[PDB]
Amino acid sequence: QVQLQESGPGLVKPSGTLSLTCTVSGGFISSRNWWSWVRQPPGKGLEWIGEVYHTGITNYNPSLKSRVTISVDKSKNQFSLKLSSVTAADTAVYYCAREVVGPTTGYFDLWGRGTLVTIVSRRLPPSVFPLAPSGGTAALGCLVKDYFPEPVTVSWNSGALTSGVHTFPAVLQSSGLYSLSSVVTVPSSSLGTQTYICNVNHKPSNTKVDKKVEP
Amino acid sequence: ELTQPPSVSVSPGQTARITCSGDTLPKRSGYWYQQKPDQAPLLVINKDTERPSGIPERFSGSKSGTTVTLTISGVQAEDEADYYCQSADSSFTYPSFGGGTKLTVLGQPKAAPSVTLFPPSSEELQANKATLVCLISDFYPGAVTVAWKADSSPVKAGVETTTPSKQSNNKYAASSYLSLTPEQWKSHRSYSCQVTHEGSTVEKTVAPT
Ligand SMILES: CCC(=O)N(c1ccccc1)C1CCN(CCc2ccccc2)CC1
Repeated sequence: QVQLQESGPGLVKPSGTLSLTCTVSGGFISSRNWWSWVRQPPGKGLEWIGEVYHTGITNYNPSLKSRVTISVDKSKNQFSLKLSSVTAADTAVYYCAREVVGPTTGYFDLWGRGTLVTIVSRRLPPSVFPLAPSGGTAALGCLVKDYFPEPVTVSWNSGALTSGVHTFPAVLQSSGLYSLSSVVTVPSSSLGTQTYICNVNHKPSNTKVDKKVEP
Repeated sequence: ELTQPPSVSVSPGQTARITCSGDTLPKRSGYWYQQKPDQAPLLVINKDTERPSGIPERFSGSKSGTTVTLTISGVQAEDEADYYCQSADSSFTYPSFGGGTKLTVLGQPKAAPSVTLFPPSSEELQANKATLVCLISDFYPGAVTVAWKADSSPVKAGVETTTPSKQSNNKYAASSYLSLTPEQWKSHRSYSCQVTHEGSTVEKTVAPT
């Protein structure tokens, strides 16, 4: 089966150019299908950007048409998107997708996983504070305080610790800044001897911290 | 333009109907996608009425001229998702999408919240700041009230609380943050987070080390 995978920078400066590439595997760019980009701002609906045929013929959303370039590269089996003069309205998850196009109708039959691209203007790096943790179970965590914009990712022990992890939705404070907490529930018995590290990454401000959480 | 309702809610086992209306549907047909959080859309109904082979039999589609309908019989909790209808414009130049319909599945069992309360970290206090963090999880329905106390007196200023949000296991989570000066923190004997849910309260207390 054909698979699609987006790649490219997740952060763009205002007025800069968003650049993404879709690697097609399992099948050829050359085919009866058209190739396309669709985006979805967080919490909003789907918006089609445009489509390209393997020969290079393009067709774009007329509300974007002045800023969009879609290209195909059969030697690498890829098709690409450039979106110029970006603003905050371009922050979105970008999907590549395969279209089935007949003489009178079309639809989408295959989608990439989607990649978030954020247009970063103002930004603020968070502080990361440990939330230190008897019998029973124990809660410990990390507070990621006062960052902008979203998002932050949190993992624990480099992704090795998954069970019992709950990273809470961020709060938007009256300050206009975000905070969030990530908590893991562990056996009280593992505390004396298991090391717990929360891996925080706020890419808009290049804040990448691995914070040890100790009693 | 395609028009679909922003929300539909159904009880488990009932039949959900989501309509999509637009003048292009007769010639350009309608296609339905299901989309769950952090996932790409998935085609569930092709060309008005066709069900793709991997899609459960309870999904079906119908057409009624300038309306098309997605019907889910015997709705399950797993069907809660956004649903998009899609067509094309009258000149067959571009796709059109509806705004999406959130399907909510009602009738989950009530569940009382768990509450964890953390004091300020030593690192924060050294930065001349103090935050108490009250984390509230695994409750249903998705309404809670949080009250903070300094000793036993109510604290109102410096409070930030999220609106409850649905977790992966279909129960809700919320969090509440109390900002203090380190002088406030050390002066009182303790602070407490009181979480009220459907008339029952759970309280947690913390104190300076
Ligand atoms: C003779 C030219 C022609 O036929 N076209 C065209 C027009 C302008 C510029 C390049 C090509 C078509 C326009 C429509 N797209 C499909 C739109 C779509 C996609 C996904 C779901 C629904 C609809 C296919 C190519």
